[PDB]
Amino acid sequence: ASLTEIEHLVQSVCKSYRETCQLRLEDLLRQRSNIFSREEVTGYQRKSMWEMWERCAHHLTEAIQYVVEFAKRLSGFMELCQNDQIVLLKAGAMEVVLVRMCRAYNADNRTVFFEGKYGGMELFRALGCSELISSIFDFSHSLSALHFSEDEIALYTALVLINAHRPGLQEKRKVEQLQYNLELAFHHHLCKTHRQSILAKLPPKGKLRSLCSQHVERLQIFQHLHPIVVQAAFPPLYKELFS
Amino acid sequence: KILHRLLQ
Ligand SMILES: CCS(=O)(=O)c1ccc(CC(=O)Nc2ccc(-c3ccc(CC(C)C)c(C#N)c3)c(C(F)(F)F)c2)cc1
Repeated sequence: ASLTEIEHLVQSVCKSYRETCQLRLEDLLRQRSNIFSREEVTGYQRKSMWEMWERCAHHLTEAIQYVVEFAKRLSGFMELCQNDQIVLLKAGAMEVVLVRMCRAYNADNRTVFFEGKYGGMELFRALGCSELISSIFDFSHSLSALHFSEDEIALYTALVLINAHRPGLQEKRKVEQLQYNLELAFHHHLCKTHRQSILAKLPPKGKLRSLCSQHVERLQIFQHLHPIVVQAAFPPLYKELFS
Repeated sequence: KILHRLLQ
């Protein structure tokens, strides 16, 4: 591995991310004054639990679709066997979305971009998932304090996905090798840009694992309350990944 | 099977 090869991987990963980032950062930043009014917030809170769940599941599914495309364009991913591609996506797609979400989070007023405007965690009160919602908001707040560049998000999210420890992998060594190359690319880029200080401040794997576990648990609780709603009205991909 | 369709 040359330095030119590693730099090539950095730019390839960054490009793959740019092409699949869903919303341009500038578009998210331009909308920060566009905040849901007290009336619109009350509107969301009066919506039924199942309608709010369906809406959130739809938007997560949209976000996940861009992550799948990211993976498909990610150097080395499509060279892995289909079993391992699926394993990595099933375990990592949601984690990637949770990291990407810090882009749409405003730390100054603790709001997140949702359905055209910015709203606080009170917006989601109809879900009955207060602990999950506040955890997601806390995680996004912690990521916002790092002030990720887009390139850093690209490299970091590539590693969130390419994790050789995921149970069910048939070609573990192959995933190990790609992971290591992406670690070099990420760490080289941080060295070159004098940003190695963030390494110690990145959240442990357990934080992301906790969020995904809570999500799955709150889904199970809801699916017991409204089984036909999930069957009839939830996106197919969402159920495949989380049911 | 949705993941499968998306990957190809
Ligand atoms: C992510 C790529 S981006 O271009 O930066 C982008 C691109 C689009 C958007 C808008 C957007 O979809 N926001 C949104 C949607 C759903 C949710 C959300 C709502 C509730 C839940 C708990 C529920 C499932 C029981 C979860 C979970 N888990 C997630 C959120 C936020 F997490 F903030 F609450 C925001 C935001 C950024």
